[PDB]
Amino acid sequence: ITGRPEWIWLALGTALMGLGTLYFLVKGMGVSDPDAKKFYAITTLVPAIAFTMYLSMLLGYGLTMVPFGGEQNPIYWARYADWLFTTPLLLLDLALLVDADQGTILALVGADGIMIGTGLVGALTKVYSYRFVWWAISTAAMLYILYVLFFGFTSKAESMRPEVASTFKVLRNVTVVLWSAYPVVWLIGSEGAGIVPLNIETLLFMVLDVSAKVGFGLILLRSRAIFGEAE
Amino acid sequence: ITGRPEWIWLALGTALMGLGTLYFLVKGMGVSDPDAKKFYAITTLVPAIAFTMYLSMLLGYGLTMVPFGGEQNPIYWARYADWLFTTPLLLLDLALLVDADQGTILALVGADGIMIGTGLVGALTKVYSYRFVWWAISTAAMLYILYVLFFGFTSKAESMRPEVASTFKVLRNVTVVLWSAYPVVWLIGSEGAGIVPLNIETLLFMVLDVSAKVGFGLILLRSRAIFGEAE
Amino acid sequence: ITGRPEWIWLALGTALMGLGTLYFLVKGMGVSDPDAKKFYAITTLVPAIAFTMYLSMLLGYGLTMVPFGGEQNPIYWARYADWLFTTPLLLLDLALLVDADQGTILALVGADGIMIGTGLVGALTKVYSYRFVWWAISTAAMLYILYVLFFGFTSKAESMRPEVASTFKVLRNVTVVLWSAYPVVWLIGSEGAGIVPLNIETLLFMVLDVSAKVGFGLILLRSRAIFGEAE
Ligand SMILES: CC(C)CCC[C@@H](C)CCC[C@@H](C)CCC[C@@H](C)CCOC[C@@H](CO)OCC[C@H](C)CCC[C@H](C)CCC[C@H](C)CCCC(C)C
Ligand SMILES: CC(C)CCC[C@@H](C)CCC[C@@H](C)CCC[C@@H](C)CCOC[C@@H](CO)OCC[C@H](C)CCC[C@H](C)CCC[C@H](C)CCCC(C)C
Ligand SMILES: CC(C)CCC[C@@H](C)CCC[C@@H](C)CCC[C@@H](C)CCOC[C@@H](CO)OCC[C@H](C)CCC[C@H](C)CCC[C@H](C)CCCC(C)C
Ligand SMILES: *C/C=C(C)/C=C/C=C(C)/C=C/C1=C(C)CCCC1(C)C
Ligand SMILES: *C/C=C(C)/C=C/C=C(C)/C=C/C1=C(C)CCCC1(C)C
Ligand SMILES: *C/C=C(C)/C=C/C=C(C)/C=C/C1=C(C)CCCC1(C)C
Ligand SMILES: CCCCCCCCCCCCCCC
Ligand SMILES: CCCCCCCCCCCCCCC
Ligand SMILES: CCCCCCCCCCCCCCC
Ligand SMILES: CCCCCCCCCCCCCCC
Ligand SMILES: CCCCCCCCCCCCCCC
Ligand SMILES: CCCCCCCCCCCCCCC
Ligand SMILES: CCCCCCCCCCCCCC
Ligand SMILES: CCCCCCCCCCCCCC
Ligand SMILES: CCCCCCCCCCCCC
Ligand SMILES: CCCCCCCCCCCCC
Ligand SMILES: CCCCCCCCCCCCC
Ligand SMILES: CCCCCCCCCCC
Ligand SMILES: CCCCCCCCCCC
Ligand SMILES: CCCCCCCCCCC
Ligand SMILES: CCCCCCCCCC
Ligand SMILES: CCCCCCCCCC
Ligand SMILES: CCCCCCCCCC
Ligand SMILES: CCCCCCCCC
Ligand SMILES: CCCCCCCCC
Ligand SMILES: CCCCCCCCC
Ligand SMILES: CCCCCCCC
Ligand SMILES: CCCCCCCC
Ligand SMILES: CCCCCCCC
Ligand SMILES: CCCCCCCC
Ligand SMILES: CCCCCCCC
Ligand SMILES: CCCCCCCC
Ligand SMILES: CCCCCCCC
Repeated sequence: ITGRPEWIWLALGTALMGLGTLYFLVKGMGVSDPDAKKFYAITTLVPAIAFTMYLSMLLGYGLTMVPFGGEQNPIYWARYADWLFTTPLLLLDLALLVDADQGTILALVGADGIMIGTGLVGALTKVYSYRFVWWAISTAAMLYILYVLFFGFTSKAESMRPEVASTFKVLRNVTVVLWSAYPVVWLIGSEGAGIVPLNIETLLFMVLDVSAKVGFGLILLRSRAIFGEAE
Repeated sequence: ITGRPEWIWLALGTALMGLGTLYFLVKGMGVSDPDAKKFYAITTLVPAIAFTMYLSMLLGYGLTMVPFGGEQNPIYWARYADWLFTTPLLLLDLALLVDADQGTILALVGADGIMIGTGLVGALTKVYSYRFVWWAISTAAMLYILYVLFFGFTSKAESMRPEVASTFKVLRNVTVVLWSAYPVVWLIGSEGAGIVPLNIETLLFMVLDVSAKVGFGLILLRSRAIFGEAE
Repeated sequence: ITGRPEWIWLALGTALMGLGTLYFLVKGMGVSDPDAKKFYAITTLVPAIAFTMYLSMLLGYGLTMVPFGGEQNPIYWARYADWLFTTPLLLLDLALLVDADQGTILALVGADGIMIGTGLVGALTKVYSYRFVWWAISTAAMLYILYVLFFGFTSKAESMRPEVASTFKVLRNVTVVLWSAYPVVWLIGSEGAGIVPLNIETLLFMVLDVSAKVGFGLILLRSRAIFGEAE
């Protein structure tokens, strides 16, 4: 484990995702509202999945070597197995908050799968220049997601209860800022141009992951928007 | 790229799926009917997924070598990753058109997963004679799907609006004819008996894919069956 | 095939899953109740999936070698591909029986995915002591599932029709007893401590699989709880 300088950030990430999972699990014990139960189930699964994948990276299972640039490059593939399941769950939290229609939910989840799937292909591609073709396709899929979150959901939240509109607006802004950083870290990190070393890259993804999952969840599950209007 | 004679058909397929995706995306911009939005989302995702997998084959990522018959045989595995997601989406288009019940939808999607999954196992199997055992199981799963589309959905469409009944009947006939060709191309192509060479096999799958996805989508999204009855 | 002593139990399992699939398929022909169709579709898919994965193990495709303990250990990875899809389908049978809320269904299916996913990682892990870390995480996920089936569903079934309450109680008890045996067989078998040899381990999993899928299905599909109350 300790033979890799980035191990400290993988261990911290593992701990923070595990602690986040347990807090949400305990906090959700005393909840019977069927609407609130939906948000607790979605939001608790997110850091639980991330916990297992951070642990796999810490123990060395989620790491492979990819030859490109005449070098064997360490690629943590477990990140994409994490994101494949956690990013659509996070979008479902937002879509259920605004009572989005089914067709829009399917478009979001499908574009998200394309985003993560093409990012994985780009991470494992051995022809250096082709890695950035996949990065560009994946980034186009992300821009579609961000467009929908702004010019489809925002207008839908305003016609909703005030507390669900204000909570959505906050979580929307958090998501757009944090998610946009991921393609940048990829491009300048060891998967892309190799400007930033792997140990610093790992620290950046850990800060982003914890903020986008645990921080996101703390804002959502403390809001009254997750409960139905009741007397 | 150009070192493979089949590259021209992979490049054409990539272009036609990309163009198809963009047309459906633009055409769906001016749509607010929640029913129509469902069909546009399903139908636009189909060629978008196929685009990415054709590109992976063009660039050489979606290709592996499988030893059988005393030879290293080029097997494009990316086809099955495509079909795993696009064939159930196409069946969902048909099932939603006739307002199929949930139990029937689950049976269709499950049989479809078995069809594609066993076809993938057959494509990667190293014992030559066993490849055709998997082909037979996969073909049995397809025949179940075709039976349901005829002796379960057809009777349901007649009790529906006339425009949804006539549109379903057309898309049903297109699907049964085109899908039935796939097991035949597999059997006589490089995955099976090896009668037809890979470059011709690739041309045939490209014609079938574009027809079953883009051609299918053009018929559906030009129909009024996708809109609810409104004044 | 016959070069492996466990082949006899893989062949028996294949036959019993295939026969089970055909019986459920025939029995479900004469069913039009939309509620009953749901249970028949879920319950017939379970042994059909298991059939294909037992066949892959029989023919040698679903087997790999994992080095640990200074030895190349035969690991049947196809079991986890089976369980990944069949265990959530079995939980869906139970959840639909008691009309569970959506949030609870998602929590069950998500915990089940974590259970199977971490068990697969543990089966393929090359550092011997780490294999049991994954076993423990997977077992914690199972205990969560069992808790929900007892202290969330049981109370919900009592407020239901008497026949659905008594049928659920029976299937609940069958599930908790049979599922609990799996982590024990893993721990003492070739994936874990290696006390029980592989051929005996394979026999035990076959008895458990057939009972948990075909036996489970025979109890459910003979009950009147799967039909709506009708005159
Ligand atoms: C509606 C939305 C959900 C739609 C989703 C969008 C999606 C279509 C976007 C594209 C996804 C696609 C790129 C997934 C590729 C997975 C692949 C990286 C797995 C590893 O295989 C890659 C190479 C080794 O580098 O295999 C070496 C050769 C091996 C012999 C490969 C044989 C196994 C194949 C991988 C079998 C295909 C399985 C499916 C891809 C499983 C789904 C994985 C997940 C990442 C989507
Ligand atoms: C309700 C419906 C959706 C049900 C679906 C029906 C489905 C059950 C039908 C059978 C599907 C099954 C054959 C999928 C097999 C995937 C497999 C080809 C992936 C590549 O692995 C094959 C060998 C190399 O040749 O791995 C070499 C050895 C490696 C060490 C393998 C270890 C990884 C395992 C593959 C882990 C299992 C992952 C799941 C199979 C992922 C789903 C893939 C998709 C193709 C279903
Ligand atoms: C809501 C719920 C459904 C959530 C589900 C819970 C889930 C997150 C729990 C953890 C699942 C995770 C451990 C799955 C790992 C699959 C992995 C074993 C496949 C084989 O790859 C392992 C190594 C060889 O040993 O690959 C060698 C290196 C290769 C180069 C690997 C590159 C391919 C990657 C495997 C791509 C990721 C694909 C996804 C993991 C596909 C889903 C598989 C299924 C088992 C979940
Ligand atoms: C909890 C994890 C989250 C919210 C991860 C989000 C990840 C992304 C938005 C990743 C995007 C990428 C691109 C847009 C292209 C480059 C490759 C990716 C996958 C890093
Ligand atoms: C857009 C792609 C489509 C509609 C693909 C359809 C593919 C099939 C219907 C494939 C069927 C197969 C068999 C029936 C057995 C032989 C292997 C397959 C997977 C080619
Ligand atoms: C039809 C198959 C069924 C119902 C299989 C159930 C399997 C389990 C409940 C497996 C549980 C495991 C653990 C709890 C940890 C050890 C590894 C597993 C996956 C065997
Ligand atoms: C979206 C965030 C990207 C900003 C990356 C900042 C990295 C600064 C760290 C110093 C770079 C290390 C280079 C010298 C080793
Ligand atoms: C009462 C609110 C705080 C509860 C404690 C939460 C502990 C989980 C770890 C959170 C750290 C990361 C927060 C986002 C920066
Ligand atoms: C379902 C369509 C299958 C028909 C295949 C027709 C192939 C004819 C092309 C000529 C065969 C090439 C053999 C000589 C190289
Ligand atoms: C107005 C209808 C035609 C629009 C142009 C569609 C261009 C997408 C490519 C379609 C070619 C394949 C059609 C099926 C044979
Ligand atoms: C949950 C069931 C686990 C019980 C396992 C009993 C196995 C007894 C078979 C004899 C053990 C073989 C050891 C000598 C070869
Ligand atoms: C009339 C009920 C029996 C029908 C025959 C079922 C045959 C399928 C194989 C069942 C054997 C396994 C039963 C569970 C132990
Ligand atoms: C194995 C991959 C299957 C999933 C394909 C994605 C489409 C799923 C459609 C689900 C239809 C709704 C069923 C109720
Ligand atoms: C990782 C594979 C999980 C999918 C298994 C297929 C069954 C899914 C059941 C979904 C139940 C409906 C939830 C609302
Ligand atoms: C185009 C939709 C408007 C909202 C999206 C904001 C774009 C942020 C740019 C992200 C940069 C990634 C490289
Ligand atoms: C048996 C259901 C009737 C409709 C299915 C038509 C069968 C077409 C044969 C396809 C040939 C594939 C080898
Ligand atoms: C803790 C929830 C109560 C019901 C679960 C029964 C636990 C059975 C123990 C299984 C042993 C697996 C190692
Ligand atoms: C080795 C660098 C080659 C540059 C390729 C950049 C491709 C980016 C595509 C974005 C449209
Ligand atoms: C090398 C050819 C061996 C023939 C096997 C055919 C199997 C087909 C099974 C269809 C029932
Ligand atoms: C080689 C045996 C090492 C023992 C590790 C046991 C780990 C079990 C963790 C359960 C909390
Ligand atoms: C609940 C605390 C979980 C912390 C265990 C993971 C941290 C790795 C320490 C080496
Ligand atoms: C929108 C046009 C997309 C065409 C790019 C793919 C074709 C491959 C050319 C080499
Ligand atoms: C319907 C009977 C299915 C039996 C075939 C599988 C058994 C393997 C025999 C070698
Ligand atoms: C993106 C930063 C999240 C901050 C988490 C703190 C929330 C406390 C209510
Ligand atoms: C299967 C052939 C499809 C033909 C596509 C043309 C549709 C234009 C309305
Ligand atoms: C767990 C044992 C199941 C027994 C199956 C027999 C059911 C006949 C109704
Ligand atoms: C009005 C809410 C502002 C939230 C933005 C937070 C950016 C990290
Ligand atoms: C909408 C604000 C985008 C912020 C992008 C930050 C990328 C590091
Ligand atoms: C009555 C519609 C006929 C459609 C069949 C088209 C076959 C390619
Ligand atoms: C229902 C007509 C089937 C046509 C099969 C064509 C196979 C090449
Ligand atoms: C295995 C075939 C079953 C025969 C019919 C059983 C009575 C519905
Ligand atoms: C009251 C029903 C008892 C069922 C338990 C069966 C254990 C195999
Ligand atoms: C609730 C009874 C548990 C039985 C466990 C059996 C494990 C072999």
